[PDB]
Amino acid sequence: VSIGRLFTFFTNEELQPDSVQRLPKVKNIGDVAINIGDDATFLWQRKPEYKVALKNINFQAKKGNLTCIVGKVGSGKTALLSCMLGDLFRVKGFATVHGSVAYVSQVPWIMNGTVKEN
Amino acid sequence: RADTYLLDDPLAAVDEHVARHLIEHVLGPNGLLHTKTKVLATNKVSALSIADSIALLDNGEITQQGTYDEITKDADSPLWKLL
Repeated sequence: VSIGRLFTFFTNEELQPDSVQRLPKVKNIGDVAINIGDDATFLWQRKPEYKVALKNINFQAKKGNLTCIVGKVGSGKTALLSCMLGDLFRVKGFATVHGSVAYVSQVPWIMNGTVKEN
Repeated sequence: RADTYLLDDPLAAVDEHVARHLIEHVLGPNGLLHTKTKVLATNKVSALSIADSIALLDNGEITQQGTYDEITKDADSPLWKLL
């Protein structure tokens, strides 16, 4: 029974590494787009009947500038944010993120330990 | 001290005074993270005013993009219609 469970787990569908190109970094002060994409599209499952997706996005924030995404719950704002980190399956388009990244989710993730440690 | 920060709207959870203090001192163009790319998904009026660019999301697609000046010129969504 346990081998069956473990095999199902090990075979569960992973995140596709090439959804976003995190490698690049730009040696300019504030003069480069951080995201790049023409008609980028992302999906939450590779299994059919996609309950959630992003379609034909060409979002473009710039180095050193604050940018915001506007939309009510379910409009795709969380999806776009998380796809910027590589957490969604790029079905069509292109995507990239430059330099080192960081992220804060809607729900604050906190780890048992010192506040200095968190 | 990273090269890009992506925030899923923690400001809407924090109090408004603290939200303003953060948007001024940490996340804003004059903040301690000035030189680093920042992106957010908040719909708060103060933050959207602080924005250097904005994008409007519609059921998985995008409907608008540009600076706060373009947002105000269009006035097509609450980002400019609410203020």
